[PDB]
Amino acid sequence: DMYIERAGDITWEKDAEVTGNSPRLDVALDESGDFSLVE
Amino acid sequence: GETTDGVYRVMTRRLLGSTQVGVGVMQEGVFHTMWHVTKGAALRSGEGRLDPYWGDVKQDLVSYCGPWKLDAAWDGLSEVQLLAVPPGERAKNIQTLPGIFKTKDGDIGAVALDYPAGTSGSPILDKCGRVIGLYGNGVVIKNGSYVSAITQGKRE
Ligand SMILES: Cc1nc([C@H]2CCCNC2)[nH]c1C(=O)Nc1ccccn1
Repeated sequence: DMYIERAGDITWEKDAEVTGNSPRLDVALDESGDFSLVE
Repeated sequence: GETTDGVYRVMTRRLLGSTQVGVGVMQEGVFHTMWHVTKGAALRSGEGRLDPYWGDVKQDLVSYCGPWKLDAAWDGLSEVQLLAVPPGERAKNIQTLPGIFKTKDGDIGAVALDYPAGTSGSPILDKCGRVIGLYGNGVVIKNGSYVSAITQGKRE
């Protein structure tokens, strides 16, 4: 049986850890909600 | 029950100890999360009960107590913040510039951050702190890393 616990506020935080790239990927979305790489 | 606006952990006492299965957003009296996290099942908030109201497996979304309330969208140019809520760890903002998922039905923003499976449902925010979508439904690229879509629902 599932339950919820508050983890904090939704706020934009200045000076946060900036990381991660921005790829342009070719994908397909199936009926079950699964994304996949189209090549 | 606790209906305070904010980010929440979705926990289960079914497996060994308490295990975090996902994350969700409370806004305007509605709980927003990903379908694969709860599989439509009812939630407990202290002693209060949250019952599902809307859901869709293809979109991989589900709302509780009311219709989907989140309607902000990524502008296509600005950096965004993933408010990652990882299992057993504190909520942590991480700024990234999203990529693009090119599909036959249109383009979708995508955040290239790698976090445990229990982080599914963590909100992605714009400069004013508005939720532009949820992190948790994506794909694994060539180098084994994880790239999630910026999944946003429709507001009626
Ligand atoms: C358990 C699981 N199940 C799905 C599926 C949801 C519906 C169809 N499409 C994939 N993603 C996952 C997952 O592990 N997501 C995730 C989210 C953040 C970080 C790492 N993994």
